[PDB]
Amino acid sequence: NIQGITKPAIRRLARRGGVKRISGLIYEETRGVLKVFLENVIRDAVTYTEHAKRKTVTAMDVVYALKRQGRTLYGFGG
Amino acid sequence: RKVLRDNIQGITKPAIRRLARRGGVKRISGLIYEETRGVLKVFLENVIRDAVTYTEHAKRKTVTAMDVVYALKRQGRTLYGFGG
Amino acid sequence: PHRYRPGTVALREIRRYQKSTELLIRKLPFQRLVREIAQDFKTDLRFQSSAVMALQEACEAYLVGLFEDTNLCAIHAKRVTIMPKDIQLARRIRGER
Amino acid sequence: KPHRYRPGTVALREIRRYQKSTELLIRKLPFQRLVREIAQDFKTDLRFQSSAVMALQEACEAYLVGLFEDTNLCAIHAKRVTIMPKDIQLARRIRGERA
Amino acid sequence: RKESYSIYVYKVLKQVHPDTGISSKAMGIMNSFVNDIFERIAGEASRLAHYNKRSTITSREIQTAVRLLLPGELAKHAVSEGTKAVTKYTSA
Amino acid sequence: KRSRKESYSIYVYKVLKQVHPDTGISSKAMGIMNSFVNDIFERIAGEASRLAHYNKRSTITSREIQTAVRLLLPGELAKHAVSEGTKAVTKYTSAK
Amino acid sequence: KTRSSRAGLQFPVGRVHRLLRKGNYSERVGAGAPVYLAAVLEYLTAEILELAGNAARDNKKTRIIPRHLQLAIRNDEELNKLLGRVTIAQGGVLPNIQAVLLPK
Amino acid sequence: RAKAKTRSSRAGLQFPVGRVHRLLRKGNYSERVGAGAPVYLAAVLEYLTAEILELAGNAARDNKKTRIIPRHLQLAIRNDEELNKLLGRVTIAQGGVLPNIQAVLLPK
DNA sequence: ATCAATATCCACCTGCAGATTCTACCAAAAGTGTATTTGGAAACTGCTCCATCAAAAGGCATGTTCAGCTGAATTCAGCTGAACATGCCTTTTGATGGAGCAGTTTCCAAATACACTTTTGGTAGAATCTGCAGGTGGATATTGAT
DNA sequence: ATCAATATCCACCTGCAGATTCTACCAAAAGTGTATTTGGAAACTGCTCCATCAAAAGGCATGTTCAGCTGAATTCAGCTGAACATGCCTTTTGATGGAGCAGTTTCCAAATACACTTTTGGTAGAATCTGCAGGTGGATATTGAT
Ligand SMILES: [Cl-]
Ligand SMILES: [Cl-]
Ligand SMILES: [Cl-]
Ligand SMILES: [Cl-]
Ligand SMILES: [Mn+2]
Ligand SMILES: [Mn+2]
Ligand SMILES: [Mn+2]
Ligand SMILES: [Mn+2]
Ligand SMILES: [Mn+2]
Ligand SMILES: [Mn+2]
Ligand SMILES: [Mn+2]
Ligand SMILES: [Mn+2]
Repeated sequence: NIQGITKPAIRRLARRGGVKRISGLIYEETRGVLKVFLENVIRDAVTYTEHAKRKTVTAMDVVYALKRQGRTLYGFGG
Repeated sequence: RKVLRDNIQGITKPAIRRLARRGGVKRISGLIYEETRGVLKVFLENVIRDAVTYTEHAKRKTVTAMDVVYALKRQGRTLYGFGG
Repeated sequence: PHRYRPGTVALREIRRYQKSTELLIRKLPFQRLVREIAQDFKTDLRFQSSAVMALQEACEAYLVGLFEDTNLCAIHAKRVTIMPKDIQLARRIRGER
Repeated sequence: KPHRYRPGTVALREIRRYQKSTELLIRKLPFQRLVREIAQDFKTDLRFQSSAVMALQEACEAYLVGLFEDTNLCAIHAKRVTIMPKDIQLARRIRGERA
Repeated sequence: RKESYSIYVYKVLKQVHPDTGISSKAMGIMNSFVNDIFERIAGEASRLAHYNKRSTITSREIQTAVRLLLPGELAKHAVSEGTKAVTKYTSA
Repeated sequence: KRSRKESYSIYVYKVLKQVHPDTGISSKAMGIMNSFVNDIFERIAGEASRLAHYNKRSTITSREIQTAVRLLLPGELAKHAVSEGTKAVTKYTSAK
Repeated sequence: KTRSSRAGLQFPVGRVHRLLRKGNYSERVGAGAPVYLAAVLEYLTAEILELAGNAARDNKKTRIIPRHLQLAIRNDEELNKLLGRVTIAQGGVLPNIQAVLLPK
Repeated sequence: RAKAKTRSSRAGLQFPVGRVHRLLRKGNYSERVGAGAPVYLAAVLEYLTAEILELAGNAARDNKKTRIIPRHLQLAIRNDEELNKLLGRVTIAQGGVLPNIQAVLLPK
């Protein structure tokens, strides 16, 4: 599934980041980082889900997860 | 009392070298000493500013270790060893 | 047969994407990965659509920000090309490692 | 001879020495003097518990040391062994202390 | 149920830009903003009162919290507004 | 006219003897240990407090503490902390 | 006759009070605290809406969208410092290309 | 009235269950605090100080000392992956740092 | 491949600044007998959430070409490390005065608690509108070529 | 810098749909009017601690020499990563239903908060104990010159 995050899409992110030239190994490196990021955030969110005894991860769960990870996000209930 | 001036120079070249040594640095360009002083001063001002703000809020004239500890916690530089 | 020199179109893409705000990762693939990772912590979960969107917004902002630091690290090394080495340095200094 | 250690040898001796110890590396009085000067520029007539000055020195030194490690990685990354203001600035920017 | 600062953000929007509107998403951003700053001021005032073994959060804790949290000019003006509203509130 | 200030020193010291009967601790080290306990206490309580608030709950139970501990502690540290906590509670309730 | 009108504010003093009490911040809450806190929140909100409105106008838009809120925050030294650990969904980033990467 | 049993002894703990329960009620964490909460928290706190004292005592042993000092606490924290992450933003006064020299810096 | 020159270790020693214990209250747990909640436990809804289905369309995966970037190899001016001579000023030890925390009481202005009375903000349809997404048509910016 | 030929941008308009804004109404807050509780300010003042001073000593900060070897420039070419024309399929996206499920109610037995009344567990010093900081000295490297 993570290979689903494609080279060109990673190129795009790098572009919005101001990157001009990209090494061929960046794509796999980026996927690894992206995965650790999602695991960390989702783990916390699901923990808020489970605590609330729900079967549905809510935007709020993610928002609270992001806040704990020092990644505060505006736009989804805080 | 007596005018306090230029005390930043009290942070000597050898003291900055020692600190870089503990930090694992082998070689140091001649301009590092002035950069370091500038960074130290910014760091110190921000912590002292918050510590003194906690001091003033308690209507005290004496900045306490706790004032500094709380200032550091705010700045995300938690310090163990002075919580008495 | 017209052809742009290497770097010319890249610079053009930077200007385009730094101008917009649309998510840059295709939605379905991303949603798929989110659910796969989540499945390892708790099975048979459902997701509010906005939950998936928050994660993608958070994820892409993080990556974009991370690429900026990586870029700064590459330039610091007299390069114009980013490498795993640059990503690694940035994450180390950030304290993510 | 006179005997002379090659440049870099003593520096490495110093790294091992200071990474072994935990004593504060900046002289006490001078540092207390700096704290009093900065504080005074913020609010006159302030007093400090001796303990408060030490908490600050412990924190400033832990901070500088950590910053130098980061600076050192930025230099090595530039294929250098000599830290420069450039590296400190890169480290501080990535640390988010001054993007 | 489900209250938000929307009504209020919008009113304030009209005072500064009577001519300007705001999208739903942008409104969502403003809500997040207000909730966040509210939590930060409140939390800090909470600590200030606890550090000083006080059981009540007065405008004095709110002010110091503001000084501790907002950068320079933002802090000055916020403080100015704060004491201004308390003054007016106590007069009549 | 005393001004007494509490601490965890007595408890830290007991746990020390349990793990290293032969070992002592300097006051500075005990100072560090005290800051540590107070710090993790605040982090756990803080997280428990938030958790309860997000769930319209007015009371913090062993369950909030548990989920707070899982959120705060990394891997193995969490698993073991959760076991000790759970154990202590069941013991405590079993009147045990 | 509400407390807000008395305080001369648009933001809800009564709600800020209920939120302070129900937020487990302290055992008691002064009467001025909600007024002060409410005024601070309204002011910062006006600051962002002002600058964000300007960003819209300079884009030939009359409706403020996330992009505008991001441009206002990031182009303002103070607002940026205050929200440096926050991400505005759908805001993108400021256009900026490292000099060294430009042509010729 | 029956003879008093401390909640700690009931919980089978060294850490103060009563103290922790009080600290919880007076810390403005929630309107009410459950009976198990202080027990569960005291246990986790006791377990964590047991884990760091174990590793610190060992560092003391390695440095041939019988008394744990700050440096021992540091060596134990920074050398343990999990404790290091948990206290990754913490500074131990008089702890120094781990001896560590980047390879590129050693005599070529 | 040696050796001087020094730096680095490790074990043996010994009183004392810094722990460990030993004592004594007393602040704060613990034991009890009531007075509230509280958070479930079932029972049922209106929903947001998966599932397919089912097309079409960009958007992605490929194979080519080669521009130009990264790295390796060489130089070399001079920055910065190692050593030394000098002697300044941080450290140490103690002694005081008294500024200003901290402990105690005394006690209103101010906050908490209801019991009601009004009022406003959250909802769910209804009546506009701001841009998005195209469509040109016109200078621009690029890159090959004199 | 021009000449020329692609492709890129870039204003100006323009037409509707997706949202916005505008309306029409009800419970859940918010505002009152009283009646008490109380937090923590004001008034001493006991007394830790902080600011200063004196003074002698040697650990270190300063400066200066000198030259090792590191950073900064150059040059060069092998080959990685950009630009692209191609061909195809995974992502979009739009209903259509069905349903797993957040959200609400209604009780209530279990769990908490309370208001007192005893009972120790802790904390603040004295009274004891003792690691180990500092000193010394050979054994052991560790370096850097022939
Ligand atoms: Cl690499
Ligand atoms: Cl530089
Ligand atoms: Cl108040
Ligand atoms: Cl419980
Ligand atoms: Mn053991
Ligand atoms: Mn209304
Ligand atoms: Mn357009
Ligand atoms: Mn009272
Ligand atoms: Mn070199
Ligand atoms: Mn070539
Ligand atoms: Mn006893
Ligand atoms: Mn020794």
